Amino acid sequence: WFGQDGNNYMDIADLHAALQVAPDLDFLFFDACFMEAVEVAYALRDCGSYLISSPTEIPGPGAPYQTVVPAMFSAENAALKIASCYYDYYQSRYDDGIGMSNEDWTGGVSVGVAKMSELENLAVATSKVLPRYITGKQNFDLSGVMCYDRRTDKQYYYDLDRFIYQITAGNGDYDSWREAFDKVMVYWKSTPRNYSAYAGMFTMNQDAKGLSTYIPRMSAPSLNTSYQQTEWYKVSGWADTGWYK
Amino acid sequence: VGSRTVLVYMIAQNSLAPLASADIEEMKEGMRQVDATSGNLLVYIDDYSAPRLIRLGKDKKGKVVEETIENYPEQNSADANVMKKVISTAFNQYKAEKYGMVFWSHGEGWIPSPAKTR
Ligand SMILES: [Cl-]
Ligand code: NA
Ligand code: NA
Ligand code: NA
Ligand code: NA
Ligand code: NA
Ligand code: NA
Ligand code: NA
Ligand code: NA
Repeated sequence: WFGQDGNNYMDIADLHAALQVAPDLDFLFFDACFMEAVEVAYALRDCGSYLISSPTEIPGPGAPYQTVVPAMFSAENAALKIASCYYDYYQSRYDDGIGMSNEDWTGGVSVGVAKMSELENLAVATSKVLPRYITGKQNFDLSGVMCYDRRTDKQYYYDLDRFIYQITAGNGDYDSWREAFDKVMVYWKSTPRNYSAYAGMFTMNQDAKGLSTYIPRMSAPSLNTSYQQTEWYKVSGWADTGWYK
Repeated sequence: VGSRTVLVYMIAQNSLAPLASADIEEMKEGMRQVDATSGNLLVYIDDYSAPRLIRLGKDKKGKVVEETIENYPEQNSADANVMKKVISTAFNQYKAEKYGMVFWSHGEGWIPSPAKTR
């Protein structure tokens, strides 16, 4: 979901429905947690050109709007300039979380920009992989696959690229898929570590690409069911895996 | 025309409410080095007081000033039709060559709402 108004939270489907009255946007900047997800990118691919957020947690003080606002009004490449501004600010003050606070953020940050128009190609690419390499229903061996979710009782978001790499053992099918994915993330920068309000400073794996994905798990059948409601699920090939078929 | 309109949508009626003010002030500061004749920065802010749609324009002296576009009764800003109304008001009043939108709140990816009715 996105947005919390008291005890209300906007489902992504409802958000998409709302953005239909919006003109086509150059960028959709989510100064909010966990929004750089393939499922959000795909669901909102028709609302704009670029998705800007973090696959993991966003710092409380958020964007340096003293520099981000001018970035938003650039002639062109606003999306890239928004991201680079956001990143450069926190990397300049990065001190591996020493003396971390809202008023002095030394925990760094990670920002990615996704090209929305390539999300359909990515869904096609992914559908060629998932049923073929996920024939059974079983918890995955996810060691080495960057987890953007530092809440060990949730662990919702994993790096999509590293996950596809894992299940294909980086074979020739990965390279094919990787070609399609390379066209999606146009920006991805991160400090060596980020700050989690749940776990503290955590390492951002150097091979992470900045776009998250969900992964089914035996512990959360209700959430596996909920994932069948996403539009990405319907086109990603997950329906034809051993987890859902 | 080179003009651009950006709506910043702040669902701040939460734990981030104390942080909303700083960002808005940072926006004014950033708006200073922005051509306020062609660039339109609109801000919807719903914190611990009544929602309001404003515009961060410059006065005739160049000082960044808040311009009230519409005031709202208290409402769920995480509701689609509420967002629709604000989006409609924002962009229809300020058509431009390019557009952008900022989403300012708590986030949890694709995950369904933790509270549902049936
Ligand atoms: Cl990890
Ligand atoms: Na995410
Ligand atoms: Na800020
Ligand atoms: Na920092
Ligand atoms: Na990794
Ligand atoms: Na692609
Ligand atoms: Na997926
Ligand atoms: Na309010
Ligand atoms: Na409200």
